[PDB]
Amino acid sequence: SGAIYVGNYRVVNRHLATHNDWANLVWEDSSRDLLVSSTTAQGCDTIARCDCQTGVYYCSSRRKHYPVSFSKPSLIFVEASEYYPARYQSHLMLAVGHSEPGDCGGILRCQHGVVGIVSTGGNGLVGFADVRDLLWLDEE
Ligand SMILES: O=C(NCCc1cocn1)N1CCc2ccccc21
Ligand SMILES: [Zn+2]
Repeated sequence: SGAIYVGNYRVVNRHLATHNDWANLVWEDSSRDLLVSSTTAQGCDTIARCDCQTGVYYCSSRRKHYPVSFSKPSLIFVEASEYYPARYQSHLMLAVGHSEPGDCGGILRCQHGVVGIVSTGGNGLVGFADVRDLLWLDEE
């Protein structure tokens, strides 16, 4: 589990969104596994605006933050899980890093701020959903 809290937005994995998220929906995209809902309180996270390929992510199944090298956001075939059929997921970045289902939502960050959240993984893979192209998270 986990979310990004930037401005009056909450960014979560679409497959983990709650009824309150769907009832206060700003934007969602199944191909990216992302959903954004509105919040009453302002958040403290800042979004990175960059092309970094190194950063650190939080792994809840190890209670640890790990430094990783990750690929640029791309369209990658991901295997069936409880939440999506084997399909192509867009804006996804891969790294070698330990992963399990309850980790979705952990933040990946670089020197500039939050880069994305954990979404896919398996066999020493972990795939993040990028948010650096969503410039509107910084305003309104
Ligand atoms: O179950 C999921 N993610 C579900 C969301 C998803 C995105 O694309 C398809 N399903 N993951 C995330 C971490 C992990 C480690 C080992 C095995 C699976 C998984
Ligand atoms: Zn960066």
